[PDB]
Amino acid sequence: MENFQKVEKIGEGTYGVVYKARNKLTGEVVALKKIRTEGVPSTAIREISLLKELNHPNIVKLLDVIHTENKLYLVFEFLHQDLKKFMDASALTGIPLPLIKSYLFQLLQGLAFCHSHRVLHRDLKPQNLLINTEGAIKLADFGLARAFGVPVRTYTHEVVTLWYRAPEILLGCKYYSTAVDIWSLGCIFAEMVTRRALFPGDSEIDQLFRIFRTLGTPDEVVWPGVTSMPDYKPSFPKWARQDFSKVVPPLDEDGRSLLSQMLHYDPNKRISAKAALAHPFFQDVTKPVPHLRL
Ligand SMILES: NC(=O)c1cc([N+](=O)[O-])ccc1NCc1cnccn1
Repeated sequence: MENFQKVEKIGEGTYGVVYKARNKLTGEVVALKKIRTEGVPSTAIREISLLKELNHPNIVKLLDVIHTENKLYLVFEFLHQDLKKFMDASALTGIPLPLIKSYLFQLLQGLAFCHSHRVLHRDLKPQNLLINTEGAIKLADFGLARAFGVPVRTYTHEVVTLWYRAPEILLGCKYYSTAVDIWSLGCIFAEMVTRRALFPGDSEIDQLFRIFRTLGTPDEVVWPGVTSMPDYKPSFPKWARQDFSKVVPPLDEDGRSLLSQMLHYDPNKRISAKAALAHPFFQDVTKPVPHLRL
């Protein structure tokens, strides 16, 4: 607002416009998000305010929540680049495996923390993962979807991606669990490895069928209860599961094994962030410094 001098528009998120701004008094540089209408659910403000206590090194810190004139501003710690941008910039040679592994490991520590505190992200995607020059990666917008809701776009005609959405969400399950975040992270993990989105659906049904075409159409054997879900249709085509080795080549067996557990259809069989941290894939994990051009 007036306490903050806008440095520039960082973009227009799935909620509202985001600016890079400097606190005229503290000199701190932050990310200011103008939340989209006419009242601001008091329930929403309490939820959001709880998130200010959710502090972890791999979680973008929510510094302040400012409610004024039906407008809600969220002040976040600022990071210079997101993983989507970094992946595009690394498309020619790919992100080195030690760095992919470091990033996956840090993201899982972040999820483990939020999940132990009963906070869900629900909308993880590369653009929501921020990185810095120190080799750190952080989860942005944790808990906002719950304090608010699931968008059809953003706030003003903007196609929200479904590429990282768990199948239980696509099948209409009303109660999501921490498992939805593990699914999204597995999709991101695969994308870092192959340099191409795993399931780039362009509609809810195309998203679902792209998943089915790769992991096989789910049935009662692999996913007890699936045929009774809200949007499940007996008319869904029946595709056979594809060999995992064809999915994320040339990822090694440790990596393929972890990814397979992160992409289990049954949310109850899907690996937790905590258990994933103990997976043999992280046996030689390290913290490399990325080459970022800011
Ligand atoms: N907290 C942030 O720093 C940040 C916030 C949003 N957002 O709320 O939509 C988007 C990108 C961000 N950083 C990455 C970034 C910042 N400036 C230029 C390029 N990338």
